[PDB]
Amino acid sequence: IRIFRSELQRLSHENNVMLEKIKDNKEKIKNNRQLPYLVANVVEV
Amino acid sequence: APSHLWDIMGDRQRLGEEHPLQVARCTKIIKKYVINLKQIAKFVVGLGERVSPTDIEEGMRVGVDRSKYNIELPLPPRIDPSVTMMTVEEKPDVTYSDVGGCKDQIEKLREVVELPLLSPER
Repeated sequence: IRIFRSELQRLSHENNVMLEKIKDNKEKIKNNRQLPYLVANVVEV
Repeated sequence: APSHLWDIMGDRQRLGEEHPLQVARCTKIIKKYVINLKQIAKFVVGLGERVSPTDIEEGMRVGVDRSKYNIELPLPPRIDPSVTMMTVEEKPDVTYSDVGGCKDQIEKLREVVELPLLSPER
């Protein structure tokens, strides 16, 4: 009982560590997304 | 004659890159500004450093930078008109008293044209 609740709660903290990694990737996407982008025409998807 | 009265400022407003903006017209305003270049190219930019959010309007020429597109200074709309720019004159020749005689043609025109312009409160 006590051991079971000490795993997923600790794994959620490690999921927050991976959450700090995706936020770092989102900040790079925020760098990869900048206002002055041109506009083209998509002929085929 | 004023040769040296200008180039003194040539080390700031000239050597640096500010003025060389690509003239283009803005289409849609999202408050993202969709602006179409004179080369037929579309893009999206934001505001500038000194640009006010109320200055940019729909259907108005907005100069953007050539390298990294951004709004810097607004431009007066309708740059295409050319011949009509020469239709404006100043200080004509014929005066008000050059018309021979005083008849009904003079009194009727001054009341419907000259009167509301000179005395709008009458």
